[PDB]
Amino acid sequence: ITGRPEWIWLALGTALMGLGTLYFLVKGMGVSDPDAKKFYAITTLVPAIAFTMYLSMLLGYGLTMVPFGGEQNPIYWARYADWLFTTPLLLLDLALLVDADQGTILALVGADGIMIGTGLVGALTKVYSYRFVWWAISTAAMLYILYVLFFGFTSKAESMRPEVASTFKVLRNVTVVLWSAYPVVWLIGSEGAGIVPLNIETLLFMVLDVSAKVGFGLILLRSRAIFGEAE
Amino acid sequence: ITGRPEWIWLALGTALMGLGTLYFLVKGMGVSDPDAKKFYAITTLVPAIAFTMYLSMLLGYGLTMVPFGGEQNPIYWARYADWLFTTPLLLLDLALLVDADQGTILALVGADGIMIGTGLVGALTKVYSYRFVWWAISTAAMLYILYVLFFGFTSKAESMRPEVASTFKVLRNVTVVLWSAYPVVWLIGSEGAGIVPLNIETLLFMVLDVSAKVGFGLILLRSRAIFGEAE
Amino acid sequence: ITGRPEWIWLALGTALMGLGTLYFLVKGMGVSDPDAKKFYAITTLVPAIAFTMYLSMLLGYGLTMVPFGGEQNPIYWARYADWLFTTPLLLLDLALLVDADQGTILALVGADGIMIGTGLVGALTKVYSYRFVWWAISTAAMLYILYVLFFGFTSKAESMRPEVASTFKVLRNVTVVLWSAYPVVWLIGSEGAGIVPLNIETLLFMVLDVSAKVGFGLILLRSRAIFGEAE
Ligand SMILES: CC(C)CCC[C@@H](C)CCC[C@@H](C)CCC[C@@H](C)CCOC[C@@H](CO)OCC[C@H](C)CCC[C@H](C)CCC[C@H](C)CCCC(C)C
Ligand SMILES: CC(C)CCC[C@@H](C)CCC[C@@H](C)CCC[C@@H](C)CCOC[C@@H](CO)OCC[C@H](C)CCC[C@H](C)CCC[C@H](C)CCCC(C)C
Ligand SMILES: CC(C)CCC[C@@H](C)CCC[C@@H](C)CCC[C@@H](C)CCOC[C@@H](CO)OCC[C@H](C)CCC[C@H](C)CCC[C@H](C)CCCC(C)C
Ligand SMILES: *C/C=C(C)/C=C/C=C(C)/C=C/C1=C(C)CCCC1(C)C
Ligand SMILES: *C/C=C(C)/C=C/C=C(C)/C=C/C1=C(C)CCCC1(C)C
Ligand SMILES: *C/C=C(C)/C=C/C=C(C)/C=C/C1=C(C)CCCC1(C)C
Ligand SMILES: CCCCCCCCCCCCCCC
Ligand SMILES: CCCCCCCCCCCCCCC
Ligand SMILES: CCCCCCCCCCCCCCC
Ligand SMILES: CCCCCCCCCCCCCCC
Ligand SMILES: CCCCCCCCCCCCCCC
Ligand SMILES: CCCCCCCCCCCCCCC
Ligand SMILES: CCCCCCCCCCCCCC
Ligand SMILES: CCCCCCCCCCCCCC
Ligand SMILES: CCCCCCCCCCCCC
Ligand SMILES: CCCCCCCCCCCCC
Ligand SMILES: CCCCCCCCCCCCC
Ligand SMILES: CCCCCCCCCCC
Ligand SMILES: CCCCCCCCCCC
Ligand SMILES: CCCCCCCCCCC
Ligand SMILES: CCCCCCCCCC
Ligand SMILES: CCCCCCCCCC
Ligand SMILES: CCCCCCCCCC
Ligand SMILES: CCCCCCCCC
Ligand SMILES: CCCCCCCCC
Ligand SMILES: CCCCCCCCC
Ligand SMILES: CCCCCCCC
Ligand SMILES: CCCCCCCC
Ligand SMILES: CCCCCCCC
Ligand SMILES: CCCCCCCC
Ligand SMILES: CCCCCCCC
Ligand SMILES: CCCCCCCC
Ligand SMILES: CCCCCCCC
Repeated sequence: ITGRPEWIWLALGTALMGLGTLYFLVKGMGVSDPDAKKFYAITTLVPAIAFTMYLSMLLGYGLTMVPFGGEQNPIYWARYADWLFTTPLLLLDLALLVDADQGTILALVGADGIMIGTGLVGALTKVYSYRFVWWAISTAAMLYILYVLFFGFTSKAESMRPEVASTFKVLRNVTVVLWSAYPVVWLIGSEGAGIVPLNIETLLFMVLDVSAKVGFGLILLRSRAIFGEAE
Repeated sequence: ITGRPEWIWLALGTALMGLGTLYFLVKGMGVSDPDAKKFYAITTLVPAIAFTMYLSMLLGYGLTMVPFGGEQNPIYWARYADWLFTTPLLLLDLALLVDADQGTILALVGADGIMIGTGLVGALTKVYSYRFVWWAISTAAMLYILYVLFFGFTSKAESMRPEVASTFKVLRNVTVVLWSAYPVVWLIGSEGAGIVPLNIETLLFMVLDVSAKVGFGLILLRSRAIFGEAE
Repeated sequence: ITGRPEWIWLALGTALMGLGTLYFLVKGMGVSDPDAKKFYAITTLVPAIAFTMYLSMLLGYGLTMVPFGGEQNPIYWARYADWLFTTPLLLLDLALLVDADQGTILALVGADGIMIGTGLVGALTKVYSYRFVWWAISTAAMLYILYVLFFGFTSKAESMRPEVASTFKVLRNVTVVLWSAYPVVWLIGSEGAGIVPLNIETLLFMVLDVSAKVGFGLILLRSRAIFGEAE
């Protein structure tokens, strides 16, 4: 484990995702509202999945070597197995908050799968220049997601209860800022141009992951928007 | 790229799926009917997924070598990753058109997963004679799907609006004819008996894919069956 | 095939899953109740999936070698591909029986995915002591599932029709007893401590699989709880 300088950030990430999972699990014990139960189930699964994948990276299972640039490059593939399941769950939290229609939910989840799937292909591609073709396709899929979150959901939240509109607006802004950083870290990190070393890259993804999952969840599950209007 | 004679058909397929995706995306911009939005989302995702997998084959990522018959045989595995997601989406288009019940939808999607999954196992199997055992199981799963589309959905469409009944009947006939060709191309192509060479096999799958996805989508999204009855 | 002593139990399992699939398929022909169709579709898919994965193990495709303990250990990875899809389908049978809320269904299916996913990682892990870390995480996920089936569903079934309450109680008890045996067989078998040899381990999993899928299905599909109350 300790033979890799980035191990400290993988261990911290593992701990923070595990602690986040347990807090949400305990906090959700005393909840019977069927609407609130939906948000607790979605939001608790997110850091639980991330916990297992951070642990796999810490123990060395989620790491492979990819030859490109005449070098064997360490690629943590477990990140994409994490994101494949956690990013659509996070979008479902937002879509259920605004009572989005089914067709829009399917478009979001499908574009998200394309985003993560093409990012994985780009991470494992051995022809250096082709890695950035996949990065560009994946980034186009992300821009579609961000467009929908702004010019489809925002207008839908305003016609909703005030507390669900204000909570959505906050979580929307958090998501757009944090998610946009991921393609940048990829491009300048060891998967892309190799400007930033792997140990610093790992620290950046850990800060982003914890903020986008645990921080996101703390804002959502403390809001009254997750409960139905009741007397 | 150009070192493979089949590259021209992979490049054409990539272009036609990309163009198809963009047309459906633009055409769906001016749509607010929640029913129509469902069909546009399903139908636009189909060629978008196929685009990415054709590109992976063009660039050489979606290709592996499988030893059988005393030879290293080029097997494009990316086809099955495509079909795993696009064939159930196409069946969902048909099932939603006739307002199929949930139990029937689950049976269709499950049989479809078995069809594609066993076809993938057959494509990667190293014992030559066993490849055709998997082909037979996969073909049995397809025949179940075709039976349901005829002796379960057809009777349901007649009790529906006339425009949804006539549109379903057309898309049903297109699907049964085109899908039935796939097991035949597999059997006589490089995955099976090896009668037809890979470059011709690739041309045939490209014609079938574009027809079953883009051609299918053009018929559906030009129909009024996708809109609810409104004044 | 016959070069492996466990082949006899893989062949028996294949036959019993295939026969089970055909019986459920025939029995479900004469069913039009939309509620009953749901249970028949879920319950017939379970042994059909298991059939294909037992066949892959029989023919040698679903087997790999994992080095640990200074030895190349035969690991049947196809079991986890089976369980990944069949265990959530079995939980869906139970959840639909008691009309569970959506949030609870998602929590069950998500915990089940974590259970199977971490068990697969543990089966393929090359550092011997780490294999049991994954076993423990997977077992914690199972205990969560069992808790929900007892202290969330049981109370919900009592407020239901008497026949659905008594049928659920029976299937609940069958599930908790049979599922609990799996982590024990893993721990003492070739994936874990290696006390029980592989051929005996394979026999035990076959008895458990057939009972948990075909036996489970025979109890459910003979009950009147799967039909709506009708005159
Ligand atoms: C509606 C939305 C959900 C739609 C989703 C969008 C999606 C279509 C976007 C594209 C996804 C696609 C790129 C997934 C590729 C997975 C692949 C990286 C797995 C590893 O295989 C890659 C190479 C080794 O580098 O295999 C070496 C050769 C091996 C012999 C490969 C044989 C196994 C194949 C991988 C079998 C295909 C399985 C499916 C891809 C499983 C789904 C994985 C997940 C990442 C989507
Ligand atoms: C309700 C419906 C959706 C049900 C679906 C029906 C489905 C059950 C039908 C059978 C599907 C099954 C054959 C999928 C097999 C995937 C497999 C080809 C992936 C590549 O692995 C094959 C060998 C190399 O040749 O791995 C070499 C050895 C490696 C060490 C393998 C270890 C990884 C395992 C593959 C882990 C299992 C992952 C799941 C199979 C992922 C789903 C893939 C998709 C193709 C279903
Ligand atoms: C809501 C719920 C459904 C959530 C589900 C819970 C889930 C997150 C729990 C953890 C699942 C995770 C451990 C799955 C790992 C699959 C992995 C074993 C496949 C084989 O790859 C392992 C190594 C060889 O040993 O690959 C060698 C290196 C290769 C180069 C690997 C590159 C391919 C990657 C495997 C791509 C990721 C694909 C996804 C993991 C596909 C889903 C598989 C299924 C088992 C979940
Ligand atoms: C909890 C994890 C989250 C919210 C991860 C989000 C990840 C992304 C938005 C990743 C995007 C990428 C691109 C847009 C292209 C480059 C490759 C990716 C996958 C890093
Ligand atoms: C857009 C792609 C489509 C509609 C693909 C359809 C593919 C099939 C219907 C494939 C069927 C197969 C068999 C029936 C057995 C032989 C292997 C397959 C997977 C080619
Ligand atoms: C039809 C198959 C069924 C119902 C299989 C159930 C399997 C389990 C409940 C497996 C549980 C495991 C653990 C709890 C940890 C050890 C590894 C597993 C996956 C065997
Ligand atoms: C979206 C965030 C990207 C900003 C990356 C900042 C990295 C600064 C760290 C110093 C770079 C290390 C280079 C010298 C080793
Ligand atoms: C009462 C609110 C705080 C509860 C404690 C939460 C502990 C989980 C770890 C959170 C750290 C990361 C927060 C986002 C920066
Ligand atoms: C379902 C369509 C299958 C028909 C295949 C027709 C192939 C004819 C092309 C000529 C065969 C090439 C053999 C000589 C190289
Ligand atoms: C107005 C209808 C035609 C629009 C142009 C569609 C261009 C997408 C490519 C379609 C070619 C394949 C059609 C099926 C044979
Ligand atoms: C949950 C069931 C686990 C019980 C396992 C009993 C196995 C007894 C078979 C004899 C053990 C073989 C050891 C000598 C070869
Ligand atoms: C009339 C009920 C029996 C029908 C025959 C079922 C045959 C399928 C194989 C069942 C054997 C396994 C039963 C569970 C132990
Ligand atoms: C194995 C991959 C299957 C999933 C394909 C994605 C489409 C799923 C459609 C689900 C239809 C709704 C069923 C109720
Ligand atoms: C990782 C594979 C999980 C999918 C298994 C297929 C069954 C899914 C059941 C979904 C139940 C409906 C939830 C609302
Ligand atoms: C185009 C939709 C408007 C909202 C999206 C904001 C774009 C942020 C740019 C992200 C940069 C990634 C490289
Ligand atoms: C048996 C259901 C009737 C409709 C299915 C038509 C069968 C077409 C044969 C396809 C040939 C594939 C080898
Ligand atoms: C803790 C929830 C109560 C019901 C679960 C029964 C636990 C059975 C123990 C299984 C042993 C697996 C190692
Ligand atoms: C080795 C660098 C080659 C540059 C390729 C950049 C491709 C980016 C595509 C974005 C449209
Ligand atoms: C090398 C050819 C061996 C023939 C096997 C055919 C199997 C087909 C099974 C269809 C029932
Ligand atoms: C080689 C045996 C090492 C023992 C590790 C046991 C780990 C079990 C963790 C359960 C909390
Ligand atoms: C609940 C605390 C979980 C912390 C265990 C993971 C941290 C790795 C320490 C080496
Ligand atoms: C929108 C046009 C997309 C065409 C790019 C793919 C074709 C491959 C050319 C080499
Ligand atoms: C319907 C009977 C299915 C039996 C075939 C599988 C058994 C393997 C025999 C070698
Ligand atoms: C993106 C930063 C999240 C901050 C988490 C703190 C929330 C406390 C209510
Ligand atoms: C299967 C052939 C499809 C033909 C596509 C043309 C549709 C234009 C309305
Ligand atoms: C767990 C044992 C199941 C027994 C199956 C027999 C059911 C006949 C109704
Ligand atoms: C009005 C809410 C502002 C939230 C933005 C937070 C950016 C990290
Ligand atoms: C909408 C604000 C985008 C912020 C992008 C930050 C990328 C590091
Ligand atoms: C009555 C519609 C006929 C459609 C069949 C088209 C076959 C390619
Ligand atoms: C229902 C007509 C089937 C046509 C099969 C064509 C196979 C090449
Ligand atoms: C295995 C075939 C079953 C025969 C019919 C059983 C009575 C519905
Ligand atoms: C009251 C029903 C008892 C069922 C338990 C069966 C254990 C195999
Ligand atoms: C609730 C009874 C548990 C039985 C466990 C059996 C494990 C072999």
